[PDB]
Amino acid sequence: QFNPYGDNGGTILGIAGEDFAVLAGDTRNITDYSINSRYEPKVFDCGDNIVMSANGFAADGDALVKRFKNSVKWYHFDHNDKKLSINSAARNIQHLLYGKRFFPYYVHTII
Amino acid sequence: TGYDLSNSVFSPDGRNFQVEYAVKAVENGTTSIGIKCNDGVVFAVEKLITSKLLVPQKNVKIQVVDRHIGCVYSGLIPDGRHLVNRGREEAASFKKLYKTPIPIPAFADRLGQYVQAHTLYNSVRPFGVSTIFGGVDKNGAHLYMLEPSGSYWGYKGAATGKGRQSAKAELEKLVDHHPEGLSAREAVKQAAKIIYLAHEDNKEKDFELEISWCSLSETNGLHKFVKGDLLQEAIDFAQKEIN
Amino acid sequence: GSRRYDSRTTIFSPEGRLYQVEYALESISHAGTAIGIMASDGIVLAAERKVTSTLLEQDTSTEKLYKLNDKIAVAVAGLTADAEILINTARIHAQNYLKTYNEDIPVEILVRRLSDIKQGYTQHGGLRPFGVSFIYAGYDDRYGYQLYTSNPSGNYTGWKAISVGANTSAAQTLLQMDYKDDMKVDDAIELALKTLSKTTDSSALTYDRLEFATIRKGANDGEVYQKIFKPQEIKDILVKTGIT
Amino acid sequence: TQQPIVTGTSVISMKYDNGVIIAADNLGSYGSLLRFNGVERLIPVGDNTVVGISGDISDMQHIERLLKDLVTENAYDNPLADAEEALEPSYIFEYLATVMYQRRSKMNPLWNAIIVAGVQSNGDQFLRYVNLLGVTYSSPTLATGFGAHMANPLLRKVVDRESDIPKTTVQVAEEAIVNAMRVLYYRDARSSRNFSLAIIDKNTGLTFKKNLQVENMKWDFAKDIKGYG
Amino acid sequence: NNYDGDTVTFSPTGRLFQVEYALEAIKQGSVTVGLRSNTHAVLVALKRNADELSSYQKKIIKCDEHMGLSLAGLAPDARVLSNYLRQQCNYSSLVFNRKLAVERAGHLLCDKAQKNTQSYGGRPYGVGLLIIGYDKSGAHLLEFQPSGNVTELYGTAIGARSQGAKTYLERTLDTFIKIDGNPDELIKAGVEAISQSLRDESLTVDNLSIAIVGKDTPFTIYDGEAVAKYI
Amino acid sequence: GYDRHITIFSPEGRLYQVEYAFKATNQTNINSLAVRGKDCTVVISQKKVPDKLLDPTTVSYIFCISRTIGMVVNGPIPDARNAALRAKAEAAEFRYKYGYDMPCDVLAKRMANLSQIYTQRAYMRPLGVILTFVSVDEELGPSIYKTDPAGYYVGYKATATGPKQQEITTNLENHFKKSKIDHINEESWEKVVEFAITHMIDALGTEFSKNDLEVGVATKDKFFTLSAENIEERLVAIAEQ
Amino acid sequence: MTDRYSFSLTTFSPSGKLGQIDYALTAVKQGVTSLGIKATNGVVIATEKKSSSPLAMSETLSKVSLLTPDIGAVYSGMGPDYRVLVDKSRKVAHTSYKRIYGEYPPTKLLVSEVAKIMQEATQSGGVRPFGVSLLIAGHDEFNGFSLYQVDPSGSYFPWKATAIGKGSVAAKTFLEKRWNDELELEDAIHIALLTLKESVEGEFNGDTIELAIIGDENPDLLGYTGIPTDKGPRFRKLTSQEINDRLEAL
Amino acid sequence: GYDRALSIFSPDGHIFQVEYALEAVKRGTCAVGVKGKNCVVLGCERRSTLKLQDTRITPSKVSKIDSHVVLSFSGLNADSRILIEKARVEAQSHRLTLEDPVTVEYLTRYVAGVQQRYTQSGGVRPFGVSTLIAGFDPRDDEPKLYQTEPSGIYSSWSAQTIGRNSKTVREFLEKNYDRKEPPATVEECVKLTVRSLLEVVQTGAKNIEITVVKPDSDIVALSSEEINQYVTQIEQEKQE
Amino acid sequence: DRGVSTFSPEGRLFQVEYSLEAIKLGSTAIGIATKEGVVLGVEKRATSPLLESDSIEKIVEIDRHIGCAMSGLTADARSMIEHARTAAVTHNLYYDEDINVESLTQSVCDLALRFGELMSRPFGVALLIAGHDADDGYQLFHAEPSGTFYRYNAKAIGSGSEGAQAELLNEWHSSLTLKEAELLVLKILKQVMEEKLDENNAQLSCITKQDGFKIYDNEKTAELIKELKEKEAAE
Ligand SMILES: [Cl-]
Ligand SMILES: [Mg+2]
Repeated sequence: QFNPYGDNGGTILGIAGEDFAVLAGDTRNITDYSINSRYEPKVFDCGDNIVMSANGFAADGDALVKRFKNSVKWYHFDHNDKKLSINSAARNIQHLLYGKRFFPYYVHTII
Repeated sequence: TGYDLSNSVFSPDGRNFQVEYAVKAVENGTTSIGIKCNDGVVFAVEKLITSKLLVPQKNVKIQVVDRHIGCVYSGLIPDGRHLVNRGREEAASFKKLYKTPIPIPAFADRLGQYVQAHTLYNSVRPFGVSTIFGGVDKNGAHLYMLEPSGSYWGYKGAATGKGRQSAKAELEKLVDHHPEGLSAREAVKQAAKIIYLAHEDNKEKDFELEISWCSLSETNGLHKFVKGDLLQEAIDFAQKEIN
Repeated sequence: GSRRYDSRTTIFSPEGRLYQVEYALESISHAGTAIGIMASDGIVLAAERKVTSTLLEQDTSTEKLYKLNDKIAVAVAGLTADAEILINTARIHAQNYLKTYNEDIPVEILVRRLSDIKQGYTQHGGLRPFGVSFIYAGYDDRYGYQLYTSNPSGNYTGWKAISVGANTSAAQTLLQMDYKDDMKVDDAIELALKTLSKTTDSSALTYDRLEFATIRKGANDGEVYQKIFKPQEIKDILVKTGIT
Repeated sequence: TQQPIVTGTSVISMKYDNGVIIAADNLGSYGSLLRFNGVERLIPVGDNTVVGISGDISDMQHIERLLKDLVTENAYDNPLADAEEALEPSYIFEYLATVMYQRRSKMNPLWNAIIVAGVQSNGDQFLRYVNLLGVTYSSPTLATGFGAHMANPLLRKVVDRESDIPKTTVQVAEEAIVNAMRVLYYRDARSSRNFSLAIIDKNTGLTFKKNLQVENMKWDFAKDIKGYG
Repeated sequence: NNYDGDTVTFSPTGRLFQVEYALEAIKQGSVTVGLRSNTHAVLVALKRNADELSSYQKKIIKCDEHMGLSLAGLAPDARVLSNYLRQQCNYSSLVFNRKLAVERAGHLLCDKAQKNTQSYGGRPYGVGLLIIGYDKSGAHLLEFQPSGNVTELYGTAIGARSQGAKTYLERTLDTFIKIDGNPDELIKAGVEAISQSLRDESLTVDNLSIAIVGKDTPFTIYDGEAVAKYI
Repeated sequence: GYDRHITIFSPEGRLYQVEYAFKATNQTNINSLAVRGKDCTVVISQKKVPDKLLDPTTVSYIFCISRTIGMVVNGPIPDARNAALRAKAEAAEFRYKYGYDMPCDVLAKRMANLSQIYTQRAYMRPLGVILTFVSVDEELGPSIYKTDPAGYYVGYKATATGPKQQEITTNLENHFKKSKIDHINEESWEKVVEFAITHMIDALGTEFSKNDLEVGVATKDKFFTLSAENIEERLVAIAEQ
Repeated sequence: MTDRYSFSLTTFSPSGKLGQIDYALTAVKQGVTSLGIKATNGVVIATEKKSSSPLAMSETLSKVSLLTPDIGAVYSGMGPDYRVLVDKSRKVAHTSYKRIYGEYPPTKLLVSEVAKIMQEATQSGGVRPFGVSLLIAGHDEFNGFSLYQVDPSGSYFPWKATAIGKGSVAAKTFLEKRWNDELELEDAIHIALLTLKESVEGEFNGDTIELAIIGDENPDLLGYTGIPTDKGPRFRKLTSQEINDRLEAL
Repeated sequence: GYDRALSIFSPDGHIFQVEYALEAVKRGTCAVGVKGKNCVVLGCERRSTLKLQDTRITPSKVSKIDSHVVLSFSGLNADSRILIEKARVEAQSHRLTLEDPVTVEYLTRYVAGVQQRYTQSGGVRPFGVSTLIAGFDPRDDEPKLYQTEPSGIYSSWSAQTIGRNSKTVREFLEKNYDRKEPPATVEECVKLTVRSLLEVVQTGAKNIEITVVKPDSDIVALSSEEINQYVTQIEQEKQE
Repeated sequence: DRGVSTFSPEGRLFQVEYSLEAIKLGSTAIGIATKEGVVLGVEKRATSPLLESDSIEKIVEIDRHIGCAMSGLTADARSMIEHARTAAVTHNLYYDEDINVESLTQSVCDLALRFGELMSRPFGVALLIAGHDADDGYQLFHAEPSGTFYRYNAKAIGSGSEGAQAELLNEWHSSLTLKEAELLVLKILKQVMEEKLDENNAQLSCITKQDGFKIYDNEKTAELIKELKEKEAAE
């Protein structure tokens, strides 16, 4: 049988300071006991002072980050170049993820 | 009367007046030609320079279908593009199923059935273009011309647009004076001449010449545009002949 | 495009009338007269076949009176082909209702359904309406004996006695004159035939130009019978009532 | 969902100072039967890209036709089709990557692992991977199937990180690839001796080498081995 | 006359009157100018207000980081066509990791407009567009007409009184094409060009709209006190 | 007067668009003829190439529908090709579905039924063509069946179509009145083609060169068209007796 | 494209006339005469084979058609319209009856189905009525022999004898004088031939007349033996010879 | 499907099909609504051109939508049935999802919405019907009376009439209805409703129908004799 | 006849131009924008004295921060309001925030030109959309059936619109208070109305950052009418 999911490993960490925020993540990408890459960026600048990572299955991760970046673009077109606030981004991402409630994006997401 | 108000209505003559009106739009357009040579075909078109502000060589009119067919048309330019887009879909499906690139006669009928289909209903308008097209297949060179009615035939030479009578006469001379045939490089020169001669009907504004060709020896049976030195050589030959 | 040739069958006139409905009603006014008369102990349906011939096979013929189920029948005025489309629909609605509730359909529910269909052809779809008027004669255990009519507009109304088709003005006056509430079936039979006999455009009313039917509780005990009269039986009732 | 039938094994590749190398053997296996001995599994696109494909061969031949059609389509209404608006490796990869992920997401994958090797407009080396799941990654060395387990270790001894790329010449890189192909011939039961190798260099362009063979093999020590103990 | 009831009907002289009437809506629209050098491409648009209480109708739309247009005619039709351009620009980026060529954008617009001129029931678009963009072959300026005809130009103008600006650009052709690496001077030439189409009214701070795209310049729009520098 | 624009009844019970489609039939100004032999069916048609720029090999109104069936068309070429392509598709589908080659008369009926639909449905116009189908059917032998824009079709002993059809028809009628048989009593197809060309020359009153004619021939298990040189040999034989 | 004629082309005029139906009836009036006569032990339907050209083979054109083994049909009006109705009538005899009840429909019900098809062409979007009148003759076990006429409107009537098309008015008068309820099938054929001679101008023989009967079961025409309850078709088309034999006793 | 735009604007800004639907309403039999202090009364005209009618089974003019709301109309009878059916379905759907019967305002808004939709949908003509919708909201004793019309506009009325000669009966109500003191009892409201119809009706016999709606789903239709007593008392006071 | 989406020789859509004539026949509505809030006011225009005027709902809430006034065929506005409300709520669900007044107006205007042979004809109603957001403050928009919307400092639509607009031309300045605007709407409504203005045939409303969109009580408006009469008698 065909299994559409996979595990590319990795680990990510988000910490919110008083007037700053960090989003860290290792650069190793793997499958089973092999290393695919020693440097595969996992945390991304998405514009509007928002950083994002979707850790787990790297194909679903990449797909989600790509769609959110696109969601930021169209938010600018539809609402007169308004800055997308972090809380608004968060709610938008919920709808992206829940949109595939019955064929989930197999990722733990942090922004 | 009223038989000309709707497409697909036979008049009492047995004529579809809307198709004949589409022909008037074709006759209003710029001159375009086609010349069948020994191992290929040559296409050429008159591009009117409306203004100094038009960027030279940029507004390309001749279109490629697949890699081996050239299409040029006179009349409503958007209609021609719509027909070529359909041609590219037809040629893609043919290659998908049958592996080999679409033969030119096969391709001609695909366009011909599509244009004819726009004379069967009142909910659509006929094509406002005569299309001259062709290329090289397994059986050799082919040149076709396709009218708004869906009528098409194979040609030795073809011409359409405002300077078509002028051009046709020049083409008829070439057919008579070369029964053995014309070379690909010769046809490019002659194509340039014929467009320059056909420019007397559009003499008010100056123009830009555009030429393309498929030839088994000169282009490996692929459609290519005539550029640079070879284009300038054909312009010089054409300018010498008018003076 | 196609808009040029569209009659627009579903529009109001400046006066607020539906053109096609009105013109369909005009069509129906040239159809053979059909009469319905309701009595205490039954309903009568009489109807005049249009200018027949001597070579028409009458005993196997049916252009006016149709059976919808065991309890309900209709008299038709207008285009026979149009009526048969609606009749086959009504026959199915009656059997649908029977399958669902395990009870025979109430007469008004059947009539409303058919009338709602006719209405639809006047409001949407861009098609011509059905050139048919029906007289519905039926029985159920709620209201007992019932007479209705419906016309191409999709409007329906209930009646004690009614006519449709040709000479309805003249026919309705004669019925309004001789009808009484305590009337019986045998009397109503006689009234229906006398009314047709005076309103007919033919020189004389004979058995071969008529279709005739009764819905009686004259069925052994607590049940209802539908009798579609045979040619010989129409001939007998014409002699009995003294018309021939 | 399907199962692969006719399959191709390892595709291996690495970056060097001026470009990229990619290689893959010429076998189409039918289970344990070594059925088809003349299959080309490197497919060039223009003069700046080579797409190496492993896994199901029927799905490869479909991808082959998609790339062929991509070249045709790019040429339409494109006066700069052989210049500024030619197909880039990065365009070709992203197209395939899109397709592969769409196909996995309909539960009907193209049963392949693919490596797109090439050189960009500005001279940059392009090397990226994609598979039947739509997973993508890039690395100084890349390999599919057995190559991942055996070739990568050897290729990473030459180019271990990004800073080793400028230090690696084409001669050193090709040698390393050719040795890796020999190692896979010793140890992969679904491989063959014959293979294809492609070099995409920013100066010298695309060099495509067909009908290569694994040579300089060590078997003599076999004679001394007798029994199991 | 009898042949202008719909877009599916040719006249006896081979004309499409509905398309010609849609072309007329552009002429009623407010003037806009387009021009370019080898490094940059500029749009300058005269915005029109309803009265002294109303705002000035926006004329410039961004389609991507490297592309956008100015409009003249029905503004809702320009919203439809620009939204389509945004999507095609976006599709190119997502699928092919490739910025959409300005020439190919023109071709897509042409084909979209054409379908509305050959089918019953629809109507032609009632707007003309000037698309600017910087891609892999440098700066570009396009002119879109709702007939379907799209034309690549050094400079142009569309709308009411556009002939005055278009003659100026025809004279200035050799000067403004050379303005490379100087965005301010290229805009000045565009502002001076649009001035040749003004009568009675002059260029005020909320009247003028300018947009620019170039070599190291994303498509940006300048309105309000950002254009007081050029008045 | 919109009853003359679409296929609806006029007050006289006529369909004017069908009648006008019949007039479009003669727009090419070409005459065709068909006759039956013992073992074959022959169809001949005039060929006119007015323009010198035309490739004369691509100018044809005869079509090879299936291996067994040939079709000649009287009418404009776009509608001729429309009909041809459809007839080919129908002949192929028939064979796939029912396991044997589509008979000439059955295809004719099918194309006639399609034509009928255009006379009853408003959105579709009639095709301005007359389709003459020919074969040597495996059950019925040599066959000629002809379809028109009204949706009418019928079998023929021989037939003619075009501007001057009446002259050709009467010429043929008179021949079959003499011979008192339903075909040309001749063994070889070559001589049946000679008969056809001869009786067209007599009826029209014009002489033909090799490029003025176009010939199709049906035999058992194949239909084929004659080249210019095959026709030339035919014209030589006519002139030598 | 799309069929954008979704509206009726037949509508009511101010006078209450459905113009398109009236005009279809006019087209039927112009058509060649056909007739039907019902006997005690059979039905006969007949018409002239008006050949368009003497080069045409009029045997290939069938004006009298088999619908089911016990039902036949003839027309007056537009031939092509008749042909497609015969195709639809045969198919509907199977789809809406034989495939359900395992037997062929009775005459009246098949007629009803054909009538429904013609009615829908009178009301549906983007179509004209059929330009034909049909005469349908048939037998079935529980109704016996019957004869029906069907008009463009979809209306149908049963007849003892009738005619339609060109010389119908004169022919119906001729039939009224001759018809009785004690006719044998041979007597009805004799009358049909006499009646049809009046409306025919030119040649009058078995090659210019098409005539078919609904009569006895024909086990010889069945094609197989061994099932006692299958006794063969009641429909039979008379040969050219069989017609000429009865023209000598005329 | 049939997509033809039947309702469209004219040069003067009028939608004629909507306006011609109002002319169908003008032709329809008169209907009247009058709300009292603790009731609403719906009066309806029955044209006496039709005798030999069966009044047991003939469609009545006033229709229950739910146990607490009623609907009368003027205009096309066949058209009204379609609005009534949709309204009855929506009334039960509201009960099923909100667990509460419709307010009279809500039911009106729905019906008015349906009428509107038919004035800008392709292939359909507007309803030749204006309605009077009356009743009491659940657990509420304030009377409710609303009016709709083909265009889809609706509004609340102290008293209103629609149909033929509705200009005359509106004239009567405008002078005889006081807002500061509405008909305090059922008797007074019925009387004022019968009086307003007697301006137009002809004979007070079987030509007047009256339906009284009171709070808490208390709806009753008056009989011939009950109405006849009102007709008697009105004219005897008038002879003075 | 002729197409619904047809262009006139001048280059305008016939059906759009004709819908604008229907809007001229509609009752007057006026909007005035200030730095303290936006005021919306309408003429009710009851056709008869028996019609309960408080059931005339020509001012409507879209969201807490956006209100709307209408003029023309007011039945056509219901589906537009529904869409606007849905768009406002839907945007809040997707983005956890209020929607910009311009974006809401633009969402409504996208419906306008969705007609042909979608709905059968354009809308026969114009809308004054008034609101507040954090980015662009207090705003007033005029939404037409052409699909065009203009922002206004003040605007009148309906039958008395050109007369009222001339009056708004003279009276509006950038330092108007909310109270001043309320009186100004009442003044201009009274000028253009056929009947005499009172609290039962006219309605006021406003939108402020603090309290949001509020339709004014008849008692509250009655006091502002009495305040107006006295200040006009004051000179
Ligand atoms: Cl068929
Ligand atoms: Mg037709």
